[PDB]
Amino acid sequence: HHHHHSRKTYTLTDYLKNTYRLKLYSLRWISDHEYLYKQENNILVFNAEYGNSSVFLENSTFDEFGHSINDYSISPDGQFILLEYNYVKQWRHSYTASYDIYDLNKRQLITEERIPNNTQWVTWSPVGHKLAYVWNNDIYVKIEPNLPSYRITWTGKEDIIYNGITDWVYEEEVFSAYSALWWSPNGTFLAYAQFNDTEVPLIEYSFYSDESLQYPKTVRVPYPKAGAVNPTVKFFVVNTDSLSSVTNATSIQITAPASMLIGDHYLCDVTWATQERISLQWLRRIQNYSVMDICDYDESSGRWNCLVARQHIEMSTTGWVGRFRPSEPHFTLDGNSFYKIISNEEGYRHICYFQIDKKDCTFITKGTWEVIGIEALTSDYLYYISNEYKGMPGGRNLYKIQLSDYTKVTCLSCELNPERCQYYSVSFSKEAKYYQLRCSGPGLPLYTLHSSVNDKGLRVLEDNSALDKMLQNVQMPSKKLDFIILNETKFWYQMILPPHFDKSKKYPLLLDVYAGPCSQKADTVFRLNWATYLASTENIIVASFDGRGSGYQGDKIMHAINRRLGTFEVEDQIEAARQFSKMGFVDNKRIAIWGWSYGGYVTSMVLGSGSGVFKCGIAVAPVSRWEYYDSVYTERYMGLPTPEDNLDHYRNSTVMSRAENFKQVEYLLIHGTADDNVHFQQSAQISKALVDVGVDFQAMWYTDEDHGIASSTAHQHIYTHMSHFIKQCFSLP
Amino acid sequence: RKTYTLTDYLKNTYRLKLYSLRWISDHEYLYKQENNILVFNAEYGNSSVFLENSTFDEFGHSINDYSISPDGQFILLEYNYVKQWRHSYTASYDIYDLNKRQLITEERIPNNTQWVTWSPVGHKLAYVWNNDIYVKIEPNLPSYRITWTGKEDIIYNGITDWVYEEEVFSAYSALWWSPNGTFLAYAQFNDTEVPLIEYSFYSDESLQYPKTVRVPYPKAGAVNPTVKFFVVNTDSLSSVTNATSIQITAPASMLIGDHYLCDVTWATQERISLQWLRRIQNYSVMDICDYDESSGRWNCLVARQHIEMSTTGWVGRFRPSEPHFTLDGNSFYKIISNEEGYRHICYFQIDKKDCTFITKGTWEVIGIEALTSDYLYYISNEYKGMPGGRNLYKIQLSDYTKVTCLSCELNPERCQYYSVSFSKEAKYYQLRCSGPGLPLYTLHSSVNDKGLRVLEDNSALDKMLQNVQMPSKKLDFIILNETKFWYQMILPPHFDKSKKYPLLLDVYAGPCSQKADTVFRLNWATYLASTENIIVASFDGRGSGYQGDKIMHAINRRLGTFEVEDQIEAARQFSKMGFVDNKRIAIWGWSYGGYVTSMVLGSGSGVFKCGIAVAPVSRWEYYDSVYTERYMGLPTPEDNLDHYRNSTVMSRAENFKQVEYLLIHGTADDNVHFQQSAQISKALVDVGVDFQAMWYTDEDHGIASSTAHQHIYTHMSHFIKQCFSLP
Ligand SMILES: *[C@@H]1O[C@H](CO)[C@@H](O[C@@H]2O[C@H](CO)[C@@H](O[C@H]3O[C@H](CO)[C@@H](O)[C@H](O)[C@@H]3O)[C@H](O)[C@H]2NC(C)=O)[C@H](O)[C@H]1NC(C)=O
Ligand SMILES: *[C@@H]1O[C@H](CO)[C@@H](O[C@@H]2O[C@H](CO)[C@@H](O)[C@H](O)[C@H]2NC(C)=O)[C@H](O)[C@H]1NC(C)=O
Ligand SMILES: *[C@@H]1O[C@H](CO)[C@@H](O[C@@H]2O[C@H](CO)[C@@H](O)[C@H](O)[C@H]2NC(C)=O)[C@H](O)[C@H]1NC(C)=O
Ligand SMILES: *[C@@H]1O[C@H](CO)[C@@H](O[C@@H]2O[C@H](CO)[C@@H](O)[C@H](O)[C@H]2NC(C)=O)[C@H](O)[C@H]1NC(C)=O
Ligand SMILES: *[C@@H]1O[C@H](CO)[C@@H](O[C@@H]2O[C@H](CO)[C@@H](O)[C@H](O)[C@H]2NC(C)=O)[C@H](O)[C@H]1NC(C)=O
Ligand SMILES: *[C@@H]1O[C@H](CO)[C@@H](O[C@@H]2O[C@H](CO)[C@@H](O)[C@H](O)[C@H]2NC(C)=O)[C@H](O)[C@H]1NC(C)=O
Ligand SMILES: *[C@@H]1O[C@H](CO)[C@@H](O)[C@H](O)[C@H]1NC(C)=O
Ligand SMILES: *[C@@H]1O[C@H](CO)[C@@H](O)[C@H](O)[C@H]1NC(C)=O
Ligand SMILES: *[C@@H]1O[C@H](CO)[C@@H](O)[C@H](O)[C@H]1NC(C)=O
Ligand SMILES: *[C@@H]1O[C@H](CO)[C@@H](O)[C@H](O)[C@H]1NC(C)=O
Ligand SMILES: *[C@@H]1O[C@H](CO)[C@@H](O)[C@H](O)[C@H]1NC(C)=O
Ligand SMILES: *[C@@H]1O[C@H](CO)[C@@H](O)[C@H](O)[C@H]1NC(C)=O
Ligand SMILES: *[C@@H]1O[C@H](CO)[C@@H](O)[C@H](O)[C@H]1NC(C)=O
Ligand SMILES: *[C@@H]1O[C@H](CO)[C@@H](O)[C@H](O)[C@H]1NC(C)=O
Ligand SMILES: *[C@@H]1O[C@H](CO)[C@@H](O)[C@H](O)[C@H]1NC(C)=O
Ligand SMILES: *[C@H]1O[C@H](CO)[C@@H](O)[C@H](O)[C@H]1NC(C)=O
Repeated sequence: HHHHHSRKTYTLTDYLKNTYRLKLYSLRWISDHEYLYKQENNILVFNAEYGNSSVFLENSTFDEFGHSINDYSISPDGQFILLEYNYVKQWRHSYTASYDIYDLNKRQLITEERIPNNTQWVTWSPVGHKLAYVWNNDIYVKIEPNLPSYRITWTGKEDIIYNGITDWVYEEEVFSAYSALWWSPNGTFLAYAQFNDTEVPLIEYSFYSDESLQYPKTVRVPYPKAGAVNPTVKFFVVNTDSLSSVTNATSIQITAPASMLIGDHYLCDVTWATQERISLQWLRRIQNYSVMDICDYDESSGRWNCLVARQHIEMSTTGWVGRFRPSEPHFTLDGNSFYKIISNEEGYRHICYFQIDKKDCTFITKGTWEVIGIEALTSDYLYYISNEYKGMPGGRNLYKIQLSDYTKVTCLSCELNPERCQYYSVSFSKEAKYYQLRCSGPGLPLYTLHSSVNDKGLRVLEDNSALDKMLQNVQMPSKKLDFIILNETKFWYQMILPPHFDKSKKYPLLLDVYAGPCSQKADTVFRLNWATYLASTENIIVASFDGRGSGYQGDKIMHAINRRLGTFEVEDQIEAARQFSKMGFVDNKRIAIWGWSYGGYVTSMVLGSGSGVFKCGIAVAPVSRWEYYDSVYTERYMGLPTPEDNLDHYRNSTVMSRAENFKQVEYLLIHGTADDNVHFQQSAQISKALVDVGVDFQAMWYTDEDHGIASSTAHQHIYTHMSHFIKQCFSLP
Repeated sequence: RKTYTLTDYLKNTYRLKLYSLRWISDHEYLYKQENNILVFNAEYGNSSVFLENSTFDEFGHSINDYSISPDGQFILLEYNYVKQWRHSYTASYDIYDLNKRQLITEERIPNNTQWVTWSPVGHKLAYVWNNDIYVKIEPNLPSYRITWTGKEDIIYNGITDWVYEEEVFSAYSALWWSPNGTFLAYAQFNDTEVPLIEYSFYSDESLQYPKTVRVPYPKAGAVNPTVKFFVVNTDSLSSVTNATSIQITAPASMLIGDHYLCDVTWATQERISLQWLRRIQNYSVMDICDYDESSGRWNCLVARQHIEMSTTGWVGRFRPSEPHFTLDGNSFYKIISNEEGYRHICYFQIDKKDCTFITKGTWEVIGIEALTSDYLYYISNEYKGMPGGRNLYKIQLSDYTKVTCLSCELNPERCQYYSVSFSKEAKYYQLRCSGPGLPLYTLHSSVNDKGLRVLEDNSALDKMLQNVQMPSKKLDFIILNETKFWYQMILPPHFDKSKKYPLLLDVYAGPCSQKADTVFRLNWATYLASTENIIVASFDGRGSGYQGDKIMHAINRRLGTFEVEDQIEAARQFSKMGFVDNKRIAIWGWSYGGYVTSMVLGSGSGVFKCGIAVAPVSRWEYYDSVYTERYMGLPTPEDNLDHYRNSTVMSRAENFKQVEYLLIHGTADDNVHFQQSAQISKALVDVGVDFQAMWYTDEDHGIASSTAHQHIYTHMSHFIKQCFSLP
């Protein structure tokens, strides 16, 4: 006799088995009018205008292929499709695979001059159907899918010389991509980077593999830890139109500016401006100085030249440059001008308009909020995402500013669905005629299509009504997004609150932390995660807090932990917990903390602080000492680990030094043994330190799991194990 | 009213006193008073300071050990000790003239020397350095380089590689001086095609990049090291020509395939015996090699070969036994399994195939301890048919039925486990009693076996112990299939059989193991019984040793079967004894014990609530070849692959859903690779089994660093207490 009251909760199995699924609407714009989508495994083509669709590629076309197809890529001219199979993951972005090209107008596979197995990367030219691929660390180009390839580079060498692909650090920390190949807009030129890792030390770890392997494998990866020798980089442009079968290809080198060549530096951004103009952004090893070169092709020479009067410098006196790297430029059509996000005089990131020949740029946006990204640029309008709306740093809306009058700024998403939608991202059609808006919260995700001419909504792509239907009688948690004031500054936090939240009660509280530089953990995003289960089923409040060092709020907050990681950011989580208890609905005896990666570091630093505030905590794949982490990320915030730079603080910010304070708390340390990112080493040293001072704690290694501990079975195992640990700690049955 | 606490165990509050002596002659031995080296006369009981602490104050290094040349004229001082594996280590050495009471500063033994030993007489010195053998005729003269093939991880001269060290010789050294020091026999090991186990060593926090340790280690069925044997005349060395080592080749019976050198024993000045063992360890051969005066060569008559083989298993307990030669070397005694499968002493004449057994019975000779012209002294478990007792016997060589027990009656209530150490010519012997009472060390004269005196009686420990509620020890047997199987129980103080106690089964259970005995111990179990009121039991089932081949060989080729089943059945019996809480039965073990613990927990028996496995083997293909193949044969379709694949803990993953499991393993375990637990953990994760875990960074198989040792026992205590609802 329940009278239809919601009696279900969001349980651990619901999360682990994905009972409640967020529907997505993932599309690929092929033109300015149409996009590809997946229905019941067939590749449909939709017409943005009307919404009429037809089948582009039936789900039976390749059922005789003989292998499982991981992904596909359609040539920009829509004449061929690249089929990806034998996918074998490497790091976060990299992987190898086999490829076959299917000709769409002959409905036939191409059996001649096939792309080799173990190919590291493949990319179509942006127009037409030329192919560039990397194999054995060398670059190859196919002008037509059925013709022999032209070998561009001959120096490729496993673990030493990389042409067209990155090494570990560049992939993970510099580019966020494996690809180091950049086609000119019309395909004439193929720009690439070459990395030399000759003297970069190798991290080595065991890989146990299937139980069949009698002897474990030692994995060895070139990986510069803080202060170690970094890979070097060279940049080249090759004219693909002048490739020859009788002569080797001529790659034209573009050298980094003299102000970079004086020392260690990085190539940090490549952006084509026009068919014959390419911009390159370089960053010094001490990451407070970057130079943007703008280089033009010379018809006579066949060379590329960068004019000093076109160099733009971007520096910082308070920290590093950019959120994680200097922003990318968005060039106007003629390539004589560009827009880009930079910190203004007050430390807020806003869009600056540069003329190619001029040092002084002018700001088209301003205010105490920040521009997240530039999404599209037309002749009349620039579209961007910002967190200006209602001054909520954790909110995201799409705006459009008239290039001819900066006072004319329109918000396109703010008011579409104000109660349901406050976190937007966008996907523009090939020439911005249309755009898809994706709102991730705080209500159920909603995907809509729009024409930009007069920004009316065309239709609802995905509204997650099915999920909405399932959730009706489930006691879901709510989210509170608000701020507290420390030293006259707003600091935002979020709390996942148990259903039927009652201020009169004292809830156990879990602090879910990340808190690295430019992080944001308090936002308007709707999530179905572990926190969802903890709040809904176990009545635990899960809070996150963005303190000093956090992003999207100006350099004053973000740069506060410069050269001093493991200080304010750690101190702030503690102060947040104190604040949370003073609110009156938190049980002081049951406050815990957990985090992954930087978050595991903070968790561990917090637990080893002697603050007495936290009963227990969980660190997953934590950094433990900055010298063990990679050079480009670490040194960005910590400078060099030398007596003449910042060695003292490197040594003062390790978790191992706080070992003794762990006697006051219950600690669960978790790490995957094949973590190529934060090495198991880091946790191995935390554990040895705890053992050395006689502190008891809980541990779990994950055989062959990497930084994401994302294998289906491992993912379920870790959240199960962490759930027991938290329940135990909080005396929950 | 205090109990024996975890801290007591961890901090060694109550220490067992020892009386470690080393004989120097037939009537004197050395002893170390905390601080001091004394010389004792065996006859009178009187000492004088032999080496005063202060002799080396000005040294400037910290001394690990010392070694007196047999003639008594020099003392080797060992320092800068750096442990390698179980027995192997590196160290620096200095030689001090005793009569001139000064350091030798000339032609010093190098730093990083791998092994050094004095000749059995005089003061010649042999050492191994950088995998090469060197000889020093006199402490202060250049050393002669015997071998030139030494090469790290590849060629080992005079020292063993990983597997020979751990599993064959139980020693780092592969050097054997003839009785009067004339000859230096040595083995050479070639590991060229032996695969390497690689694992990470994290080192001090200061190391930025972990180091990868790489060790030549043959896992089951892999390529093995090869071995060569050599003998060098140290009396005809030169300072001008290189020494010439005479090779003794293995017998043709061994040369037809993979084989091992398993025993080297000098019989006389010019006769050496070598035992060889086929890779399939059920066939071994003893060659007896004589020096040929006119040829400079060593010849082994095919007619003097002695074969020892087994039809039911491997040969020997862990390896063929060592022979004990009569003074003339034309005859010898060695322990072999008789026709009923019981290990007894057999008397061989060098020239004849058939030997005669001088002992017999349903009990076993543990070891031959000494032999004189008139008697053979040996240790056995004959006393009262108790396999876990040990007593010293002496057999009259002119009449084998004339057998005197020398220790059975010294103190029957307190002493039932003896070991012995005879003086250089058996004039005297020290008796070491290890239980069931407090260890008792006594000295005796072998002429009439009279007790000269009590060397250490542990009276101090006995007084301290009066204060603490100590647990007791019950040693008994149960009957399974008309056969006796022994078990022990450490029972809590004031034990009351009308009460239901939690029980922890402490298991090892490897082949020839013995966990039920009369030895007195102060260990983790003591604490659990005394403070936590937990019964900790151990059981010796099929596969266990010292009770004959029918029991020991029952697991031949079938590891992970009967020995596992018998631990479960034993637990079932214990619960039927009435004083066990059957909802609180746990099991734990280390190494082979971790394997059995895991196989038991993965058995679905439903008998055990929880368990702890420490450094367990998880699948036999991961373990070393010598130990593994000895019991399992080869992992190939034509041999025993099926059972190798059938006996893994990983295969029993799903059943772990019924128990609480704690898995612990040191990451620098060179013996049972961390790999073994990494595969267990992955298998449990794959079937969605939750369990507890703990890795120990940089710890090896003993997890024996002071802090790690304390930390593991503390962690395990919490787990068992949680499991048994003990706050
Ligand atoms: C340790 O064992 C090693 C391999 O079992 C052994 O190496 C082998 O040595 C021979 C002679 O130096 C090398 O080769 C020669 O003759 C054979 C014909 O039987 C040819 O195949 C070779 O080309 C060459 O002419 C082998 O190459 C070598 N095997 C290897 C290195 O794997 C060592 O000599 C042994 N060490 C000692 C001290 O005995
Ligand atoms: C990769 O980088 C290394 C330097 O880190 C280059 O090695 C130098 O090459 C020159 C010319 O042969 C040698 O004389 C030097 O000894 C090398 N330095 C070393 C090995 O440290 C190497 O040439 C580079 N390769 C490429 C293709 O750029
Ligand atoms: C793509 O861009 C290129 C560069 O702007 C265009 O072409 C000329 O570039 C080629 C390079 O091989 C030179 O050989 C020609 O000489 C260039 N121009 C002159 C005046 O000589 C090319 O036409 C563009 N393609 C498309 C389809 O627009
Ligand atoms: C063994 O090692 C020691 C220590 O390295 C050797 O001696 C040192 O040599 C340096 C000069 O190279 C001196 O400045 C040190 O003072 C020496 N240490 C000491 C304690 O004196 C020693 O000579 C080595 N060789 C042998 C055979 O032991
Ligand atoms: C004693 O034996 C060694 C090793 O066989 C001799 O030395 C090597 O001989 C080669 C030439 O055949 C030299 O190039 C090496 O430098 C020598 N050293 C080593 C460490 O192998 C040594 O000369 C021998 N000589 C005699 C004459 O018996
Ligand atoms: C030594 O052990 C081996 C293997 O356990 C015994 O051999 C047999 O092995 C051969 C070769 O692999 C097989 O073809 C036979 O089928 C096995 N069975 C039998 C009954 O022999 C060998 O007999 C043992 N030697 C001794 C002396 O017992
Ligand atoms: C949508 O209708 C137009 C009108 O003819 C047609 O050209 C187009 O092919 C249709 N869409 C698809 C996806 O085929
Ligand atoms: C790649 O591998 C497959 C199967 O291994 C083989 O049949 C094929 O011919 C190889 N080469 C290419 C280019 O796919
Ligand atoms: C291209 O370059 C490679 C290496 O530099 C060389 O071996 C090859 O001969 C060249 N090919 C031609 C056709 O010159
Ligand atoms: C870059 O950082 C270094 C070290 O903090 C400093 O010496 C230098 O002045 C910085 N550059 C700028 C422009 O602040
Ligand atoms: C100082 O101000 C910052 C914010 O600007 C605030 O987080 C902090 O708590 C104040 N406290 C300290 C401890 O310096
Ligand atoms: C900790 O910081 C102080 C300066 O506040 C520095 O002197 C000390 O050396 C640092 N710790 C380490 C381990 O260097
Ligand atoms: C031992 O005692 C005897 C007394 O008979 C004495 O002659 C001998 O030298 C003593 N020496 C030592 C070192 O005890
Ligand atoms: C040691 O034995 C050998 C027998 O060949 C002999 O030549 C040597 O001299 C012996 N020791 C002596 C006689 O002291
Ligand atoms: C019979 O064999 C042994 C003793 O010989 C015994 O331990 C075992 O439990 C009995 N039965 C079975 C089926 O193993
Ligand atoms: C495991 O053993 C059984 C028989 O005991 C056998 O049938 C099975 O095939 C064995 N393992 C393998 C890998 O074949």
